[PDB]
Amino acid sequence: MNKVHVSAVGTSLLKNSLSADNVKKEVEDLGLKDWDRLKFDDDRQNKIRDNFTTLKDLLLNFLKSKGKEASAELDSLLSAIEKLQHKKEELYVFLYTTNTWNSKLAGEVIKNYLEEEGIKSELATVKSISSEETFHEGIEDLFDKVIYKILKFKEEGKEVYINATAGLKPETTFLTLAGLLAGADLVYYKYQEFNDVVFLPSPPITISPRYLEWLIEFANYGYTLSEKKAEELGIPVRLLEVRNLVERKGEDAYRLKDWVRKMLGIYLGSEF
Amino acid sequence: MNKVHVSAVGTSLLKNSLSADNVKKEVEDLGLKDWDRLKFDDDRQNKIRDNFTTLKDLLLNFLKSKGKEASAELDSLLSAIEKLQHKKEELYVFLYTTNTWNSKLAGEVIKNYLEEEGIKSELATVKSISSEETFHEGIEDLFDKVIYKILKFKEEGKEVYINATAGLKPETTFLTLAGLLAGADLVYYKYQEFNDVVFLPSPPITISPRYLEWLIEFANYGYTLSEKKAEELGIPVRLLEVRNLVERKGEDAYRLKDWVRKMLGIYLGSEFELE
Repeated sequence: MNKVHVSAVGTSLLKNSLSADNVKKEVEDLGLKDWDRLKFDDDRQNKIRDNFTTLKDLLLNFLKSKGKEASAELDSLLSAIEKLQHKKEELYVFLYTTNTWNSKLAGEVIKNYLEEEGIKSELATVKSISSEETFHEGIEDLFDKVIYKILKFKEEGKEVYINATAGLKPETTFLTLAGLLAGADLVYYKYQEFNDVVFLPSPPITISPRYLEWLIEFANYGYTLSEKKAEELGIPVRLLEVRNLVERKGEDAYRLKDWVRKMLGIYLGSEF
Repeated sequence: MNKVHVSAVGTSLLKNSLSADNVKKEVEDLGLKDWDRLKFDDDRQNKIRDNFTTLKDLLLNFLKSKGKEASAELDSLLSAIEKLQHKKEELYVFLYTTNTWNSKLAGEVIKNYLEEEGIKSELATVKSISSEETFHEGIEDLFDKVIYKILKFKEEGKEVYINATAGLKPETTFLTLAGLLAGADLVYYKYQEFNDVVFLPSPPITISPRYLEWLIEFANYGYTLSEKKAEELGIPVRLLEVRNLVERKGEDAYRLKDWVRKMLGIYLGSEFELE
């Protein structure tokens, strides 16, 4: 399985499944009417947890009946595998989703469906982003659970394709940037609007060398610098601050931002 | 105006404006019920064109009544300006949108609103993407009208902030990547359900040195290379083909793909092919 497709999982399957009578009745009876938009800590998440196996079977049968188009993930994945001429034996699909019951439900069903079509896959889960405060931990978790994995598949010699169709814009833009810095080969997207897969312009990128050097410098001195030290090292902290790379935590001090630390520790080395 | 915000313009304003009964009536009477979803060549585009002044005033007053939240563009822009503490005197907002009447209508209204708030701004138009064929020309046009503009603002010593809130996912992902390659300073995003904008991790990026060198090499040899020649230059054409950077032309040759040449214009200058 030298060809990895990476895809977020959203809840489009949950929403589209409501067009089957048996699914609608079941969801209605369990009190799960807006199950595609539950918040992470809505109590109705527990109804999904409590009924997980039965809901999984129910969605799998719907999906078998109605075909790939019920899930934006399966639609784009199978179209792109078709366009790229990837054979089943050579494919591994890496899905990720928030660690919430409604998303895990859709992800597990997609994973099962791919497996019955003879495609190996896995489902990673990541922290919910539900606020500005949780945005940051969410990004760190995407590095840890997704970007790092991309990096490792590249070291194994695999080709990595990023399916940018599913997922909220800010998580997909992160996946695209950090995924390409991790060495992914190609980003693709399926428009519903004209039922075709396109390749987004996705050149191999790296961190600007001058900036990489300034960043590693911070890492050498703990993760903070005085302004005097920055100046002496010829580091324009003003510019790093504008680019959101450092923060002014100090009296005359600059600290490297957490996401930047996580990113260095993920990419160029795994030390301090 | 040393602080530039770049934003796409979509038709969320058109959709949300139908919440006001006076707007709904007016639009309904003109037969413009689905005006937020018109295709580029729908005949109803002309009704928008023909009633432009009227519709513009109507949306501008709706916005005046009901506030910024009716446009995802205005909501995210003004939230970000506020969190960033950018002063009116130092701001310039660069909007872009498809060259269609419904989108130009939203863009013009947004532009006017910003100008009444004392923020100078501009609206560029780009080609519609309506098919696989037009996807590629669409991308080239975004390079020409937007990415190259980012490059120019950077050369003038301005700061560039990319508002990733509005726009279709595929085009904003391109804008974010190529925008950063062009030197943009920060990308930001307003989640609908939050009141605050977030800053997307926007590390300074360049095209990999290794790949820049290989790609420029194609340009020295008339943009095509045989495998034999590529190998002698140490250029792994099968890997470039997987990365969609080259296409196989005939039995034994590889041509640098057109999109890559646009992107090389970031480093070589937009017109480099003419010298």
